[PDB]
Amino acid sequence: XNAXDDGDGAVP
Amino acid sequence: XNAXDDGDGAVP
Amino acid sequence: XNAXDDGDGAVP
Amino acid sequence: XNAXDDGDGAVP
Amino acid sequence: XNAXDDGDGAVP
Amino acid sequence: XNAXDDGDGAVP
Amino acid sequence: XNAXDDGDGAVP
Amino acid sequence: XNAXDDGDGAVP
Amino acid sequence: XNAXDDGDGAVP
Amino acid sequence: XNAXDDGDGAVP
Amino acid sequence: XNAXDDGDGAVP
Amino acid sequence: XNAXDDGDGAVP
Ligand SMILES: CC(C)=CCC/C(C)=C/COP(=O)(O)O
Ligand SMILES: CC(C)=CCC/C(C)=C/COP(=O)(O)O
Ligand SMILES: CC(C)=CCC/C(C)=C/COP(=O)(O)O
Ligand SMILES: CC(C)=CCC/C(C)=C/COP(=O)(O)O
Ligand SMILES: CC(C)=CCC/C(C)=C/COP(=O)(O)O
Ligand SMILES: CC(C)=CCC/C(C)=C/COP(=O)(O)O
Ligand SMILES: CC(C)=CCC/C(C)=C/COP(=O)(O)O
Ligand SMILES: CC(C)=CCC/C(C)=C/COP(=O)(O)O
Ligand SMILES: CC(C)=CCC/C(C)=C/COP(=O)(O)O
Ligand SMILES: CC(C)=CCC/C(C)=C/COP(=O)(O)O
Ligand SMILES: CC(C)=CCC/C(C)=C/COP(=O)(O)O
Ligand SMILES: CC(C)=CCC/C(C)=C/COP(=O)(O)O
Ligand SMILES: [Ca+2]
Ligand SMILES: [Ca+2]
Ligand SMILES: [Ca+2]
Ligand SMILES: [Ca+2]
Ligand SMILES: [Ca+2]
Ligand SMILES: [Ca+2]
Ligand SMILES: [Ca+2]
Ligand SMILES: [Ca+2]
Ligand SMILES: [Ca+2]
Ligand SMILES: [Ca+2]
Ligand SMILES: [Ca+2]
Ligand SMILES: [Ca+2]
Ligand SMILES: [Ca+2]
Ligand SMILES: [Ca+2]
Ligand SMILES: [Ca+2]
Ligand SMILES: [Ca+2]
Ligand SMILES: [Ca+2]
Ligand SMILES: [Ca+2]
Ligand SMILES: [Ca+2]
Ligand SMILES: [Ca+2]
Ligand SMILES: [Ca+2]
Ligand SMILES: [Ca+2]
Ligand SMILES: [Ca+2]
Ligand SMILES: [Ca+2]
Ligand SMILES: [Ca+2]
Ligand SMILES: [Ca+2]
Ligand SMILES: [Ca+2]
Ligand SMILES: [Ca+2]
Ligand SMILES: [Ca+2]
Ligand SMILES: [Ca+2]
Ligand SMILES: [Ca+2]
Ligand SMILES: [Ca+2]
Ligand SMILES: [Ca+2]
Ligand SMILES: [Ca+2]
Ligand SMILES: [Ca+2]
Ligand SMILES: [Ca+2]
Ligand SMILES: [Ca+2]
Ligand SMILES: [Ca+2]
Ligand SMILES: [Ca+2]
Ligand SMILES: [Ca+2]
Ligand SMILES: [Ca+2]
Ligand SMILES: [Ca+2]
Ligand SMILES: [Cl-]
Ligand SMILES: [Cl-]
Ligand SMILES: [Cl-]
Ligand SMILES: [Cl-]
Ligand SMILES: [Cl-]
Ligand SMILES: [Cl-]
Ligand SMILES: [Cl-]
Ligand SMILES: [Cl-]
Ligand SMILES: [Cl-]
Ligand SMILES: [Cl-]
Ligand SMILES: [Cl-]
Ligand SMILES: [Cl-]
Ligand SMILES: [Cl-]
Ligand SMILES: [Cl-]
Ligand code: NA
Repeated sequence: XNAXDDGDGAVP
Repeated sequence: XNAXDDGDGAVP
Repeated sequence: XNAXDDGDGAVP
Repeated sequence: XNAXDDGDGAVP
Repeated sequence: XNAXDDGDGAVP
Repeated sequence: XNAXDDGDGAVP
Repeated sequence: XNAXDDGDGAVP
Repeated sequence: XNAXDDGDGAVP
Repeated sequence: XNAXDDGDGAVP
Repeated sequence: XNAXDDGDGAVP
Repeated sequence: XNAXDDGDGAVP
Repeated sequence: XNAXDDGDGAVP
C-alpha cells in the first residue's frame, strides 16, 4: 503493498 | 494509477 | 465479501 | 463530516 | 461505501 | 474479528 | 459464480 | 467440492 | 493460457 | 490488460 | 510468506 | 502456481 498512508488503492 | 488488471488496490 | 470500506480483512 | 475515527474517507 | 460521486472521502 | 480459520481476510 | 471470497475454485 | 466435470473452479 | 494463479482473465 | 479484442480472459 | 497484496494464496 | 503439496496458500 500500500502507498499513500490511505490504505489499499486510492492514492498509490 | 492502477496495476494488476484488477482495478484500484488489490494486486498493485 | 469485504466490509469496512478498507478492502479485504482489516476492519470487518 | 468524517466517520470511523480514521479521518476523511477510509472507514465511514 | 462512497458518496458524492467524487470517490472516497471529500463530499460524503 | 476473523472468520474461516485462515486469519484476517480471505474466507470470512 | 465464485464463492468463498477466495476467487474461482478453492473454497466454494 | 467440484462441479461441471472440469475440476475445481471453471464451470460450477 | 492463464496467468496470475487466479484463472482466466483477472490478473494476467 | 486484455488481449484478443474479446475483453478480459477468453483469447489472450 | 505471502505475495500479491491479496493475502495467502491467490496471486503469489 | 502452488507450492508445498497442500494446494493454494498455506505452506508456499
Ligand atoms: C511497482 C508496482 C507495480 C507497485 C509498487 C507500489 C505499490 C505497492 C502500490 C500500491 O499502492 P495502493 O495499494 O495504495 O494502490
Ligand atoms: C511507485 C508507486 C508509488 C506507484 C506506481 C504504480 C501504481 C500506480 C500502483 C497502484 O496500483 P493499485 O491501484 O492497483 O494499487
Ligand atoms: C458473519 C460472517 C461470517 C461474515 C459476513 C461479513 C463479511 C463478509 C465480512 C468480511 O469482511 P473483511 O473481508 O473486511 O474482513
Ligand atoms: C449522509 C451521508 C452520505 C453520510 C453521513 C456520515 C458521513 C459524513 C460520512 C463520511 O465519513 P468519511 O469522511 O469517514 O467517509
Ligand atoms: C454509516 C455512515 C456513518 C455513513 C454512510 C455513508 C457513506 C458510506 C459515506 C462515506 O462517503 P465517503 O467515502 O464519500 O466519505
Ligand atoms: C457482522 C460482521 C460485520 C462481521 C462478523 C464476522 C467477521 C468478524 C468477519 C471478518 O472475517 P475475516 O477477517 O476473516 O475477513
Ligand atoms: C448450484 C451450484 C452447482 C452452484 C452454486 C454455487 C457456486 C456458484 C459455486 C462455485 O464457487 P467457486 O468458483 O468458489 O468454486
Ligand atoms: C452451496 C455452495 C456454496 C456450493 C455447492 C456446489 C459446489 C461445491 C460448487 C463448487 O464447484 P467448482 O469447484 O466446480 O467451482
Ligand atoms: C502475450 C500474450 C498476448 C499472452 C500470453 C500470456 C497469457 C496467456 C495471458 C492470459 O492470462 P489470463 O487468462 O490470466 O488473462
Ligand atoms: C505478462 C503477461 C503474463 C501477459 C501480458 C498480455 C496480457 C495482458 C494478456 C491478458 O489478456 P486477457 O485479459 O485477454 O486474457
Ligand atoms: C520458496 C517458495 C516456494 C516460495 C516463495 C514466495 C511465496 C512465499 C509465495 C507464497 O505467496 P502466497 O501465499 O500469496 O501464495
Ligand atoms: C514468484 C513467487 C514470488 C513465487 C513462486 C512460487 C509460488 C507460485 C508459490 C505460491 O505457493 P502457494 O499458493 O502455496 O502459496
Ligand atoms: Ca495495495
Ligand atoms: Ca493507497
Ligand atoms: Ca498504510
Ligand atoms: Ca480510500
Ligand atoms: Ca490505483
Ligand atoms: Ca485497469
Ligand atoms: Ca490493482
Ligand atoms: Ca473479505
Ligand atoms: Ca470495499
Ligand atoms: Ca475490511
Ligand atoms: Ca469526510
Ligand atoms: Ca475524526
Ligand atoms: Ca480525503
Ligand atoms: Ca473515515
Ligand atoms: Ca468511502
Ligand atoms: Ca465522497
Ligand atoms: Ca462513486
Ligand atoms: Ca478480521
Ligand atoms: Ca483464527
Ligand atoms: Ca478469514
Ligand atoms: Ca467459479
Ligand atoms: Ca468473489
Ligand atoms: Ca485459490
Ligand atoms: Ca472460491
Ligand atoms: Ca471446488
Ligand atoms: Ca470432477
Ligand atoms: Ca468446476
Ligand atoms: Ca486465459
Ligand atoms: Ca491457473
Ligand atoms: Ca488470470
Ligand atoms: Ca485482462
Ligand atoms: Ca479490448
Ligand atoms: Ca481476451
Ligand atoms: Ca473463461
Ligand atoms: Ca502464504
Ligand atoms: Ca500482504
Ligand atoms: Ca485478500
Ligand atoms: Ca489461506
Ligand atoms: Ca497472495
Ligand atoms: Ca497459489
Ligand atoms: Ca499441488
Ligand atoms: Ca501451498
Ligand atoms: Cl501506505
Ligand atoms: Cl490495471
Ligand atoms: Cl466494504
Ligand atoms: Cl470520525
Ligand atoms: Cl458516490
Ligand atoms: Cl481516501
Ligand atoms: Cl477464524
Ligand atoms: Cl466469493
Ligand atoms: Cl464435477
Ligand atoms: Cl496461472
Ligand atoms: Cl484487446
Ligand atoms: Cl503480499
Ligand atoms: Cl504444490
Ligand atoms: Cl486459496
Ligand atoms: Na476524489
